[PDB]
Amino acid sequence: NETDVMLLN
Amino acid sequence: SDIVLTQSPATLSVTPGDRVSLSCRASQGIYNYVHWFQQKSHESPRLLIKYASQSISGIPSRFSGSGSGTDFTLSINSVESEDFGMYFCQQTNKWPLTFGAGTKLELKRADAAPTVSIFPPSSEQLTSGGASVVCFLNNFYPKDINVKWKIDGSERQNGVLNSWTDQDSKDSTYSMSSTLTLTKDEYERHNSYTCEATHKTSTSPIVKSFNRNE
Amino acid sequence: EVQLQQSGPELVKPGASLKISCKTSGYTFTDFTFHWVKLSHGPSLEWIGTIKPSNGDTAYNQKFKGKATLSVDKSASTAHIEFRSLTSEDSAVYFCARFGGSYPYAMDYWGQGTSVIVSSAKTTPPSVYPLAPNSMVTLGCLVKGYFPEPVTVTWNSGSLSSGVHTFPAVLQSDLYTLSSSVTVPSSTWPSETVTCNVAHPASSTKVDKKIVPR
Repeated sequence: NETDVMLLN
Repeated sequence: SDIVLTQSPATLSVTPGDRVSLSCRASQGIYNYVHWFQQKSHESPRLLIKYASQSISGIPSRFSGSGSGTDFTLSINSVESEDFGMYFCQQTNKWPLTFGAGTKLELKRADAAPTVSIFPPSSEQLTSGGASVVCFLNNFYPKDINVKWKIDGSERQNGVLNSWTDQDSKDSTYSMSSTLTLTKDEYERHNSYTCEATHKTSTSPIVKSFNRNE
Repeated sequence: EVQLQQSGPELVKPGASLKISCKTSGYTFTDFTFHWVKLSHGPSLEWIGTIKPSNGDTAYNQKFKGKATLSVDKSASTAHIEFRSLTSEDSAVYFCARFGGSYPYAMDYWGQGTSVIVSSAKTTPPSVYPLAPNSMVTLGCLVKGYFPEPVTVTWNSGSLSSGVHTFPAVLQSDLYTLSSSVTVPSSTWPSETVTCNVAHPASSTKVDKKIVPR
């Protein structure tokens, strides 16, 4: 889940 | 390591109305973080399904997705004429974001050997000091094909320009053009110009040739 | 309606730097991350990187580190990608996409694509050569030595539309070659004339080539 910070939040 | 998405088979041949399933396999577990796109010619990719199974507003109900972990599937419940083109999967679970190599959804038809035609250089080009020899390998199916040029019985790879058409909208075949360009001086040092087409339709290549001095 | 509008096709020289734009309308630009994608022969899709317009955070595909730099101009709701030291390997169609829509987001809206051709070529009109040699006969036209794309081809001013294959142009040694074939019953040629009409708008060229027996 390393991409959530950038893509979803 | 970058996540590798494998889409296999690379080509699916169907007829409108068929039910089809397209596979996208991940090199490591990516939970539900797979999205599917349709892509035609050089047009923009079009999002069909997100997060393996989630529907997109405006996308026809015939498209659905399923799978998780490393095994994903895009399904078309009755293929329509507008659906032929490329399908790419994409993962967004890890950096860098990656795509699969795509599956081509093509129209199925009967196998057909290429119609091969060879052409010597025109006198107009010869006057300008150039010599192009053209071979058309037309209306064949399936798409994979190989062309080899032989000059005086020797394979020549220098000066060869190949181009391939997309699947023909009328008869579902593929075509290829191969041009071998020499100077007029080099063209006159040889006699036999041959293009050999290898295709799944025969164990023997189709051999088209001409002799310059004839 | 959400729209991502990209800048026009680019014809640039080797070693140059180029900036291409992705201008949005119909929504708040800073809501979602922008992504850049390279469409190359295959077709093949590659992800270059993403920028978060709200704060300038980025993530890049290491393959494009140095080559491509992402930025945003919040004052004009425009995303940019800048390429440095351009080579023929960078000739491709580049797409921008936002990563938005309903939660959880995905690449839902895309630009129309920007074609980038890296070449030392200047505008050059095509040379149009005839391709002259069964129950059917194939004839053609060989369109060589031109720049840039596009060249369009018709047969008998569009009257001969069946049995035509016009091949995608291919750039080789900084000039393009295109070819087109037409198949007619052998009984109709040379009695019924066959002429290709070749248009090259960039050089204000529109020429006809009648195909006559050798």
